[PDB]
Amino acid sequence: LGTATGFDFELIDQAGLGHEKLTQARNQLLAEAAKHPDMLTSVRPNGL
Amino acid sequence: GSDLGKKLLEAARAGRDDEVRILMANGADVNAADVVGWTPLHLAAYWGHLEIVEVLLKNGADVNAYDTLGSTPLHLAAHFGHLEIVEVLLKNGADVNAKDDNGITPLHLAANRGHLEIVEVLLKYGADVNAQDKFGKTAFDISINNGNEDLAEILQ
Amino acid sequence: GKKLLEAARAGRDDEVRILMANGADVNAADVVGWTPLHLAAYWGHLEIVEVLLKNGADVNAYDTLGSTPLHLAAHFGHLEIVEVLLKNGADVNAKDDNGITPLHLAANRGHLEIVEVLLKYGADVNAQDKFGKTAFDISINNGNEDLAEILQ
Amino acid sequence: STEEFGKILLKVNQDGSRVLLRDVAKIELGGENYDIIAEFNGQPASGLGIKLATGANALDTAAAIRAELAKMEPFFPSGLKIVYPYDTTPFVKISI
Amino acid sequence: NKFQLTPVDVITAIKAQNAQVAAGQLGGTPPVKGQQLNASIIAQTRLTSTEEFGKILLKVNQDGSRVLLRDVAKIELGGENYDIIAEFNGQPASGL
Amino acid sequence: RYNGLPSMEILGQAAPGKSTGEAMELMEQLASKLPTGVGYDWTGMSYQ
Amino acid sequence: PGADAKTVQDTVTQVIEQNMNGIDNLMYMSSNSDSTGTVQITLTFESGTDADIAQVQVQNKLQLAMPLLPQEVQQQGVSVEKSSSSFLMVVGVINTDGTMTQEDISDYVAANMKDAISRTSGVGDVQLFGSQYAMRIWMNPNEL
Amino acid sequence: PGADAKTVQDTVTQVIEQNMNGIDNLMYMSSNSDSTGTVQITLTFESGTDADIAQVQVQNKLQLAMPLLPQEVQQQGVSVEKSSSSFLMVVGVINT
Amino acid sequence: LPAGATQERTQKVLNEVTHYYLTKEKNNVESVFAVNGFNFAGRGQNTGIAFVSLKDWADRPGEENKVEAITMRATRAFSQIKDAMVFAFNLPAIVE
Amino acid sequence: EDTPQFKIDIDQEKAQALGVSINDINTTLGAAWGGSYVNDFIDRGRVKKVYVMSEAKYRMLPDDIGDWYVRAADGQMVPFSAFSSSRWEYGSPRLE
Repeated sequence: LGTATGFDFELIDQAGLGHEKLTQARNQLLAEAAKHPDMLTSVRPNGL
Repeated sequence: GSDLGKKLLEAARAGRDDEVRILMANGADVNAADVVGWTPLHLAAYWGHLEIVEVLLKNGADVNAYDTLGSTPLHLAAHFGHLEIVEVLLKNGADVNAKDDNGITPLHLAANRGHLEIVEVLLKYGADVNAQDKFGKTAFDISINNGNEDLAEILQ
Repeated sequence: GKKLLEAARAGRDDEVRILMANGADVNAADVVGWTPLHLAAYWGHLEIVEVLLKNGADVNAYDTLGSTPLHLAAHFGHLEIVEVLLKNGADVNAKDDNGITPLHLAANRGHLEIVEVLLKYGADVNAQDKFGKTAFDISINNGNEDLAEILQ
Repeated sequence: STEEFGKILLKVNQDGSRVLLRDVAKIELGGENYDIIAEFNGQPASGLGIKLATGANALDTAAAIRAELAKMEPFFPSGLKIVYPYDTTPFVKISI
Repeated sequence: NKFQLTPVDVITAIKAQNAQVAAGQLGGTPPVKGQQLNASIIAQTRLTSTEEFGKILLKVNQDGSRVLLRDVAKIELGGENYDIIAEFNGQPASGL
Repeated sequence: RYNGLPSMEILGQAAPGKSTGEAMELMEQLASKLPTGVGYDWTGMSYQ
Repeated sequence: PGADAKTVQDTVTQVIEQNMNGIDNLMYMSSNSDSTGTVQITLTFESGTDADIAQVQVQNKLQLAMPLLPQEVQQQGVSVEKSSSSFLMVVGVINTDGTMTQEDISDYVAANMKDAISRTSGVGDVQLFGSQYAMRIWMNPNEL
Repeated sequence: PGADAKTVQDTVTQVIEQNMNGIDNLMYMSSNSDSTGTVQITLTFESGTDADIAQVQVQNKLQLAMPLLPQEVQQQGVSVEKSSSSFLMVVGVINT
Repeated sequence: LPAGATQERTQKVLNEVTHYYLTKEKNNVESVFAVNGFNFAGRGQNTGIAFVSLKDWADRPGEENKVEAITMRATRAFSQIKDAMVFAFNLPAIVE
Repeated sequence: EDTPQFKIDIDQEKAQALGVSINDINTTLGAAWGGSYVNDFIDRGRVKKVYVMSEAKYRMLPDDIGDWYVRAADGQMVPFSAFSSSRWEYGSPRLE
């Protein structure tokens, strides 16, 4: 079960965008999450 | 090749405009290369980060710097279709007829991926249209094989 | 009006009579050029063949590939039909687009009684198909010993 | 892409000219097969016919499909729209 | 050996002449609009008789003579294995 | 990949004193403003 | 692909059918081999049979027949399915502009909606009313 | 053996994922395809699903999808197991 | 459709079938999702099927507007279609 | 019911003289008029099939069969007409 207070999130390519675009949407979601350290903390990519 | 050099490498390829500025203030290396010979200029060019490229070029970065496989940032820009980055590099001294180890010029790569605007610009800065790769192909050749009618017109 | 093609095929004898009496073309042809005679020959309805022949069916009607209803009965061993068609006019030396006689067809399928009947009506035994094979060539290669000797 | 298929080199000639796949065939994106073609109320359609797994619950299953489908709607291209032409389920619900 | 052939050549022949071919059709989808004819195309089928296998052409020599399978082998229906024989009260039998 | 489509897994926790359904709701909210064609799902403990 | 009823029967259907034995509660078996190129063997079980296990057994025998089937038939992937015969529902998909052709929509439905409906628990079978795209190389014999 | 993440995903992972249908009580399915040549695909079932049944269903589908995979991969095989991150113990064996 | 008919032939009928529901039974029929290329029984090119959903039980008052009457009336009319077999029928309580 | 079928007989002797491979005949006949699934490709990040086949206009008519050439071992192109022959016959489309 990992962490309570902890979450597990999947970003999904629902229209054939590809790797580069998905890395980008990820970047955006991460950066825009880093700008709320009062709700979101330690929000990170699981992969390489 | 240093604490800040590598740090800068990271920052350029991800395009953290601000972190670059700071490192630039701090004197981080502009010739820091990774294992394949890519400098933060290459990284910024491949990934299309205009502000950084402009910034790095002001700080004495090498514009004709070249990977272990002979490829300059202009290549990466032309190939990957960043018009604005191509113009800057060129205006800032870039070699327009640079040939990677395979004899492939930046004209060649733009031709193959059909970025015509980039082609004109490279043509405008005097790219040898007759120059040929190790296999002996011109950018016109690349065009006819790919069947780009519009592009082959330009390359005549 | 080609309920006749169907009824031929289907083997319904009155249905062929009644639509024959109501005018419908004896030589109605389906997409591949089979006439109700082609059909009746292939399905082996002797009774239909007679009726169609009474009402002036083209006994040498050809299909898109050029086989006649004679060609079919020979290949399929409907003896009575082979006779009836031969009598009523049928070119016994007929060739489809591959140079194939009804003799070739009856020969290859080892229908020996039919080989003779064709032979009686004057079938060319030296007729070569498009590959240069004769009915004898067929029997020798099919290894049919009876038929082979019958062809001399 | 089609462009990339057309470019495949069948043979280089005696003179040096190139023979490409595009030079002997029409490269194009099109069906695996061409046997099934639907219309919805006269209009060009597609869709999927759904058979209920052995023993599985009709109503419950239908629900799961509408739930999955709803996750798909936001990502549809312009104009794309699901319609509900045949459904055995609502009779069950309505009648109970 | 007389015909300069091996079991290998026998096998190849049998594979090529005892074939069952998917050949296609005339007027298959996608059709040229206005086609009238739809018919399956039949090519080779599976052989059905001991004789048909006999005719299998192995080769043809320069002089034009033709070497058949029957010219190098006996050809009959017989079991996949000859390992199992049953008798019933010592009379020939099979069984389950 | 996640349920058939390309994906990128994202981890994180709720900040000090916040619930997970709050941190989740924000991620959900923050994700809506991502580029078109990008969707998201909750897996693992978060699914549950 | 491109095979006739007889070629499909005598090359697949029969070979499969002959490996069907020792399968519990089996009431009967029926199959169609047809001119599109398609087989459809339906083994029907005593009411009360666990469908999950009827699937496991049938498929077991089938794995024996599989490599006797022809490469092309294997390569289309054979299915084994435990569904009712009737349609539960048809989910229709149209484009309320005309920015997408019939071909276009089918390809959307196939590469974007089908797999997931296919994976939904409860869903025996999903029939695509149309075809997913394929890279079609259309040959010309003169040029060839 | 010797494949890059994309090669693995595009020749193996997709083909398998594409064939994971008709399986019962799925909740979600995740997969990673990497630079070492390996793919894992994890199908996770509802609570209370018989893991034996779930495992056989998954493998029966993989079996069927197998001829769709590259030679060198069917050759290596594709193992299907239950996920349990519970070891009783780990015996180390070293040379001193 | 008869032996060796084409998509075009079949579609023409489908059109007439679709037409009938859209014009004559417009007061009763909501949707007609029709497919060219299969029909319960067969699956060919001379084959077609049509799924038809009705407007709600309320806007269909009386015996004449319920399915048994509609489908008998549809089938009756459809008989006048040259060179085809066109059946409209209710699906029963237990499909089995 | 049964329907007209186009039966092509490949002359094994004639083929064997010209130097044309029976493999070559059957594949040529088959890919063109039937379709062949060569391999997969990626189309906007999803694995799909590549198909080879004849353009509709060269597989519509019985006369088109002779327009297909196969190359013999001596390099010469040989029309399908040099080594085949044809007739109409009746087969089933749906064997039960």
